[PDB]
This record gives sequence, C-alpha cells and structure tokens, in this order.
Amino acid sequence: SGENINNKLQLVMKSGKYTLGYKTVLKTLRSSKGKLIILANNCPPLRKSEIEYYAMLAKISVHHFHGNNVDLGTACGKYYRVCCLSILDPGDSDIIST
Amino acid sequence: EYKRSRLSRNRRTVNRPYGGVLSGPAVRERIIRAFLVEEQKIVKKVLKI
Amino acid sequence: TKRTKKAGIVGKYGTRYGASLRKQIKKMEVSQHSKYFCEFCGKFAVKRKAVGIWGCKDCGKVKAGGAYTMNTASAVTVRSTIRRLREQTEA
Amino acid sequence: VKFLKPGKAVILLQGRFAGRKAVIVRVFEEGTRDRPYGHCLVAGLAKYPKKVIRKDSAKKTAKKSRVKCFLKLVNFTHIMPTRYTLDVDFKDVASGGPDALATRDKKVASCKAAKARLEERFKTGKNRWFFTKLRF
Amino acid sequence: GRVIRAQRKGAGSVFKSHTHHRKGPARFRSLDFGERNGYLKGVVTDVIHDPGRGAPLAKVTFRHPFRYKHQKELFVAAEGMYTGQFVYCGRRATLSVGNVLPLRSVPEGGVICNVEHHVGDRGVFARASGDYAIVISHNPDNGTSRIKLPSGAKKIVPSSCRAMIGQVAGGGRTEKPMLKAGNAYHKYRVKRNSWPKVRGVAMNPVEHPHGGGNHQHIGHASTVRRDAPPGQKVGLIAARRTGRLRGQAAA
RNA sequence: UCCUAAGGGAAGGGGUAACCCCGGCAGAUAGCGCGAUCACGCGCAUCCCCGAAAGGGAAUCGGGUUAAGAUUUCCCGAGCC
RNA sequence: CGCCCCCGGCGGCCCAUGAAAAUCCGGAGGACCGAGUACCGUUCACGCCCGGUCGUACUCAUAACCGCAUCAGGUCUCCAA
RNA sequence: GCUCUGAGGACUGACAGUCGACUCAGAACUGGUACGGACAAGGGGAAUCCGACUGUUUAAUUAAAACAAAGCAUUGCGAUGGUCCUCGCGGAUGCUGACGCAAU
RNA sequence: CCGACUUUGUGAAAUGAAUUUUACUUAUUCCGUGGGUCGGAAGCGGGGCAUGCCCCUCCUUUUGGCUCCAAGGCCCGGUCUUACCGGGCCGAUCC
Ligand SMILES: [Mg+2]
Ligand SMILES: [Mg+2]
Ligand SMILES: [Mg+2]
Ligand SMILES: [Mg+2]
Ligand SMILES: [Mg+2]
Ligand SMILES: [Mg+2]
Ligand SMILES: [Mg+2]
Ligand SMILES: [Mg+2]
Ligand SMILES: [Mg+2]
Ligand SMILES: [Mg+2]
Ligand SMILES: [Mg+2]
Ligand SMILES: [Mg+2]
Ligand SMILES: [Mg+2]
Ligand SMILES: [Mg+2]
Ligand SMILES: [Mg+2]
Ligand SMILES: [Mg+2]
Ligand SMILES: [Mg+2]
Ligand SMILES: [Mg+2]
Ligand SMILES: [Mg+2]
Ligand SMILES: [Mg+2]
Ligand SMILES: [Zn+2]
Repeated sequence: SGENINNKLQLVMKSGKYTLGYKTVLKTLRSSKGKLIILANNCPPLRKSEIEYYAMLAKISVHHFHGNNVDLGTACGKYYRVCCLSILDPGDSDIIST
Repeated sequence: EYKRSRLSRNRRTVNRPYGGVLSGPAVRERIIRAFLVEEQKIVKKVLKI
Repeated sequence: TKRTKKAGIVGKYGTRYGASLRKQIKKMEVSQHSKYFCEFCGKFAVKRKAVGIWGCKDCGKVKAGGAYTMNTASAVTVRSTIRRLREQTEA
Repeated sequence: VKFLKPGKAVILLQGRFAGRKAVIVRVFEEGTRDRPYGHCLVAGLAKYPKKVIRKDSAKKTAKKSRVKCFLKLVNFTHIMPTRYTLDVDFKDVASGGPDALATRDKKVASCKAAKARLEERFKTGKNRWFFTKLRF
Repeated sequence: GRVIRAQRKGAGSVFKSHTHHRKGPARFRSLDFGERNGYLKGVVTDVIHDPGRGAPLAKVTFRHPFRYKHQKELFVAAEGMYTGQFVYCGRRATLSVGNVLPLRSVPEGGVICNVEHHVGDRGVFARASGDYAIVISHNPDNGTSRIKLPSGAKKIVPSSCRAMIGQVAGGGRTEKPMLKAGNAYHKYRVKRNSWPKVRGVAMNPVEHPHGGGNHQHIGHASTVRRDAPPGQKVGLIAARRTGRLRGQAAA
C-alpha cells in the first residue's frame, strides 16, 4: 500500500507536526519528541543505519518509504529532495494507526 | 620544507585521530561506520541461535 | 532568439562533414553532455568524465557506464537478466 | 524514551578525542546561559588500558591496567550514543555540581578520582566493551 | 625490392605500443584458496580511464588473505560498478553484476565478461568496450562449459574458470563517427603508430606488390595464399570470398 | 653530483664456431636489511647499474670591489641547510 | 577592458584523461619502558664543530658557433619604455 | 579641426557632499569638398573541370587534380591463434584479446 | 605445408597378417604464483522415509571502518625455597 502511505503522509503534511531532514530528525530523536521515522530507500547507508540505531534506542518506529528521496519529497508535497522524516504529532491522520 | 627541523610540530600536525591524513567529516564517518558494523557483528551472532 | 533552425549541438562543426554525419553525431553529442540523474543522491548532476566514466558532483560516486550515454539499453537488459537469473537459482 | 541520561556510554565523535569511549555524567538538555545548543558533560578515557594477559608479571599488569580520564562538555551532535551503560553513578557527587570543573586544579583532582574509580571498575572485569578501544 | 611496411612492424623500432601513461595490466586476482573455496570482499575505490583502451578500469582494494596488507588489484570495468561497491570474488559469491565467479556458479544464459581460458590465466575473453560472452551450457561429467564469444564464435572452456558478471562498460563507443583526421590521430597516438595508412596502389613496386603502373590498379588478384612468404602475404590473406556480403554470407 | 622517463649496458641461464646476440627466462640472484654486539632474532614480496647543466631538487639576500672575477663565488652585514 | 609574471577558483574539449622515482610529512597499532635526596624521556629554546670534488674569464653571433672566410645563410631561450 | 550638449559610475551622511578614467551618440561653426590626408590595409562578379574540407609532399627546377583523411567495404584471427621480425634462443602487435589486432 | 626416422616410454581393445581407436604420467610443451592449502580420510551442521549410508556445507552479503607480531587451557622443568624464568601440545583434525 505505497499509495495508501503516500496519501496518509499527504494528510499529515496538512494537519500534523512533522520535521524534514537528517540534522533535525536526529534532534527530534534525542529530544524523543518524534513518534515515527520515515526513511527514503536510497538514504546513504551510513546515515540510514545510524538513524535506525537511534530509533532502536528511542523505541520509536521506522518505516522505509517505497520510492526514493525525490519521491519522499514529492509525497510530502515539498519541492526539494528529502530522505528523512519524523512525525511529531500525527495530526488528523492514520499513519501511526498501522 | 616540511622537514621536522624546518617546521614546528604544531604547524605540521592536527590534533585528532587520523588528523593530517583524514579530514573531520571523513573521520566522523569512519567512527560511525566502525561502531555500527561492530554492533551488527554481535546482533548477527545473537541471531545465530 | 532561436539560433539554429535544426542544426543545434552540431552547429559548431560548421559547413563540414556532411549532413548525415552531423545528423547522426547529434544524438551522441547531446547525450554525452547532458546531466544524468544520480540514483544515489537524486540530483541531475551526473556528467561524463571520460569515455565510459560518469561522475557525480555532489555525492562523489563515479559510475562505469556507456560511452556516450549513462546507461546503455543493452546494459539494462543485462542487469534485468542477472536479477531474474539470481532469483530463480536462489530459489 | 530519552536515551541521553547520566550513566550511559557514549563514543565521542569529533575533536582530539574522536573514537574514545566515555560515560555521560550529567546532561544540560535545555541549553545553558552561554551554550544555547544542547550539550552534556562527559567523562571518558584518553588512554585506554593496555591488554592484560596471564604471562606478564604483576608489576607489568599493574603498569598496563592504568587509565587516563578526560572531562569534556560535548554538543550532542558531536557524540554518537550507545545502548551500553556504566553502573558507576558514584561520581554523581564527585564530578557533579556546576562548580567542580571551572578551575584547573579542581578539574585535575576530579580526573584523578575518576581515574581511581574507573580503574577499579576495570579491575572488576565487568564492562569489557567500555575498555576495549573502538578499532576504527 | 625492399622490405614492406607490413614486414617492418616486426622489429618494434617505431611500431611498439605507446605504453607510457597506461595504468598497468587489467586482470583478475591471483587464484588461491579463498577465491576457490569461498568469497573475498573487495571495495572499488576509483574507476579510472586507462589511456589507449576503450574501457574504464576499476581499481579494487582487497585485503591480502594471509599477510597483513592490502591488495590493489585492477579489473576491467563491468557496466555498473561505482566507487564504494563491494565486489565479491570466489566460488560462493552471489551472482550480481561486478562479482567474479567460476562458470560452475553461473547459470545458462548469464552474460559475463573478462573470461579466463586456462583456469587462472586471469581473464582474456570479452574485454573490449561493450563486449560480453553468453554462457551457453555446462557439462558436469567433464567439468567443462560452453560460451558464445563477441565474435559469435562458440568455445568450450574449463568450468572452473573465473568470469566477471556483467558486460564491459563503455558500450557503444565505436558508434560515433570521428569526423576528423584529428580524432583519428589522437585515437592512434595513444595506441600505436599505425596511422595514416598509404594505399599500396599509390606506392612504387620496390616497396609494395600493388605499386607501380601508369594507372593506379592492383594488377593481379588481390587475394594471396595462406602460405605466401612474408612480404607477399599482403592484401586479403587467404580469403574465402569477397564482395559485399549479402544474405547468409553475413550470418 | 642525487632520483627516475623514453631508453641503454649487464651478473646466472639461453643462443653462437667465436667476436657477439637476448633480460625475465626465476636463479640458494647479484644486496640482503632492520632491531640488537655483551649476540641474536625478525623481515626478504616486481631484487643491479646508467640515463636530463630545460624533468623532480637542503639551503642566500642586499651593498660594495677589479685593467679582466663574483648579482648569490672576493669584502661588508644579516641569514639559511 | 593598460602591459609582463605568478596565483586563486570557475567553466569548457577529449573514441586524446595529459610521467616516474628519489625525498619529505602525516597517521593506524602499541611489543618495551620510568621517578618523586630524582630517573626516565623531550620533534622545545639556546649553545659548539665541520662542511669535500669538478665548472666558473669571454662571444652567444651581419666578426668569437657551423657553411674551405671577419660568407646578406643557418642555430634554442629570458627581460621589452 | 574647434566649440559645445547628452548618457552611461564610485565612496560618504528616490536627497546632499566628495571624486572620476573613459567609452557612445547629437548639434553649431570653420577650411581652396580636405579629412582611415603619412603609415597600415579585401578588387568584385557569372560559370566550367578536379579534389569534399583542415593537413602533408619531390631540402637544391614540378605544392598539384598528387598523398593522407573521416566515411564505406572486404579478408585473416578465439592464444595450441592472425600479420611479422629473428642465424639461433627468442621476440613486436601485446600493460593486448573481436566495440580488438592485423591486411587491403 | 605435410611424410618418415629421432626424443618416444606404459597397457588396452578392434580389425590384417600393420592400421586406425583409446587409456596412463614421468619424458615433453604450455600456463600461475612472494610454488600459501593439492589428494584421501576424518569431524560441524543440513536431506532423509530401508536410520539408510548415500549426498550438500566449512565458523566472512556488510553500510567506502579495523584485522599482523595469540588470548585461553593443559603437561614438564628451573627457583625465592615461601618467590619466578624457559620448555611441549592443544587453540590451528590427521595421513
Ligand atoms: Mg596545526
Ligand atoms: Mg605514421
Ligand atoms: Mg583507414
Ligand atoms: Mg588510405
Ligand atoms: Mg606514384
Ligand atoms: Mg615487388
Ligand atoms: Mg601497381
Ligand atoms: Mg644517476
Ligand atoms: Mg637535472
Ligand atoms: Mg631541473
Ligand atoms: Mg661572507
Ligand atoms: Mg578543471
Ligand atoms: Mg664566475
Ligand atoms: Mg661570466
Ligand atoms: Mg667558422
Ligand atoms: Mg669544415
Ligand atoms: Mg585538397
Ligand atoms: Mg623541388
Ligand atoms: Mg616550388
Ligand atoms: Mg605470437
Ligand atoms: Zn550523486
């Protein structure tokens, strides 16, 4: 259900709190303020594995996007390249609801 | 004219691990990669049950 | 202002070499100079560095590929054949 | 859950001690007066213990088993933290207080005591990962 | 008469290969215990242009199996390898592009390059830019295999011979017209002194069998025997036919 | 002067009627090296020499001075390897 | 928008990717080692001594080079109001 | 030639002050209609033959339509091989291998 | 270019009264290494549907990191004689 995650994330973009980018998704993890991490498929393996590590430490879920970094940016409805995402407040959506 | 008896050591070195040979952004990634893969060695051994 | 009706990239060759040679070198003129998408960093910043070598400006990957295009259509067939042929024998 | 709490092992990631292991002593989570970035005080090992084996005599084992400790305020971005822990919270009062580190004599005294207790824990044989150096 | 241009090439005086900026031989690893009974991980460090050759060359840094040092090997680039890739060398290395395997590990139909001929001769077939060999069948009662080579020739090779999975990079290089004596000259400068080539019909009889005559013409059959002495074996050596190829003649 | 480039000569060997011709052909290889001598241990891997007054390159600047030397060769001062 | 020299960082062309080594530096590792009426180091500063062999004048050309010459010929460069 | 006009800037505190080396246009007057006044510096056009072009060549009588060229085609060759050198051992192509070498 | 003799040995079959086919490895030729793991047999796991007795594996797939000069155990010997150096095997299956 790649389209079913794309639409939910589109709704999180309009409703909830969210954060983009490696240097700030990490800050959310250290604050433990995030609730779910989304990772583009071609996120550089060092970066991806260290974010996986912090997620394991913070007991937070990690989802691996089905596209690429350009596709994750487009799904978030942003005009640039994105490879990291954190859902701070899910908002009026059903992403954490998996 | 890098010879030891022609430059001061502080002017010839950089005080970090791998300094003077590897930049900071490279050494940082080697630290992260070495740690993470060392962790995967033992998670893989624990998977070996 | 439009500067060539049809010549384009092979306009530098001037009035020489023949219509057919210009019109069949034109495609591998444009293809080796265009910027190709990098599957590692998603930018349109892969550009040829030598015959068969394609370097990316940002992420530092250099990729071995076709001489005048990044990815040969024959090579896509090869990679797909390998993919399938690994799957069935890993089964 | 928050994983940057005093007592956790942390590998310093950058600057004159990158690659050294350490333990977080106390965390300045909500910035400070003059360091608005998040940071945290950490105590680590500048010089790891050398390998001890049965063959060498007691004097050389004692020679090889000593440690050199260092205190550093690190930005969280500069520490890449880990699950492991050091159970010695008995530096809470030793290296605690926002006063035991301003002056050099005070700092070096704290490092001497931290040496003594980390050498004791190395003697105990526990936390072997904390004393095997990151081999990068 | 005098010695012909084609005979003069056997001395090397001005006909040796221009090998000053070449980066060394492009070949596999020494076949050994690890590469025979397991796999070895090598990291590709850089894909360099080798002067005088159409294909890129991939420098690969293995770790020496039994002594403490690296090994910078230098492979022929198979289309797709990028710096940082881990290429696996040995028998039980999985079948992916850039890996090198024996033919006992490559299924029928697999496309390979840099094939060995005698097990351990370090890779000789299918090396030019954009050439590959298709592994056709395996005979396990002989421990042998068959391959279709770029020429279309079909060869039986030992089954323990290594082969790089994939095809040589730089494919389609020869598709581009050079359009210039300039490009031709710069092509052959870094290969060898075999350009320009003077039509023997525009020579004098003393140096070429075709030369001479008030008009420019060969004079006799342009096809010579296989056994013609050197200095006369010039033209179409032992031709089986001539003329523009049509139909099955071009198969 | 030192180091290599294209290249050249060569020890063992192969050829040669002999002068002479081949250098990777692999030979207990030319050379062994380093820590130690209050001695010994460890290593030996593509293993010699020659080849550039335009390539690479330990270090110098100023002012004077002779009939003719020196800008930096002598003198004066100040440096550098 | 001045001339010459050098440097910086962009961009461009290549079926052309545009030398090697001596030398120098840095690092990975840590076998082995030491005092506090004192002994082990120190790539620090200062201090002392020595620096060998060969070329070195002059033309570099419508007169010092080659063309049987004090030959309208030929011979590589740097500075350039 | 000479006398002007206009436009294009910098720094400092939609303006004010200080500075500015140049370029570009326009005008009035003037001369024995002379003005790129010396120097420097394409004759143009209509066609035919040949070679596509650039390039190279008989030093000391021939610079071309000749040679080369890319383009086109053909032939041999899968290494125990093709073309070739070598008195012999051995060697060049080959630090190569058919998108290649070799002969036309 | 091909034929014969020579280096050129071994045993085996089928055709005639020598001929083609084969098999062996040490002569011979070639190839590869810094002659760095070859041959047979063990063992560690996986397939069992005659518990067979025949097969398949060798503790590295992983992200451009690092790996050397052994840790560990056992058995001797020298020694202060109440305090310490040299040995041997296993680790690293045998033949
Ligand atoms: Mg410094
Ligand atoms: Mg020529
Ligand atoms: Mg041609
Ligand atoms: Mg021709
Ligand atoms: Mg003629
Ligand atoms: Mg003739
Ligand atoms: Mg003729
Ligand atoms: Mg010399
Ligand atoms: Mg010199
Ligand atoms: Mg010089
Ligand atoms: Mg003096
Ligand atoms: Mg550039
Ligand atoms: Mg002089
Ligand atoms: Mg002089
Ligand atoms: Mg003279
Ligand atoms: Mg004379
Ligand atoms: Mg012409
Ligand atoms: Mg003439
Ligand atoms: Mg003439
Ligand atoms: Mg040959
Ligand atoms: Zn990229």
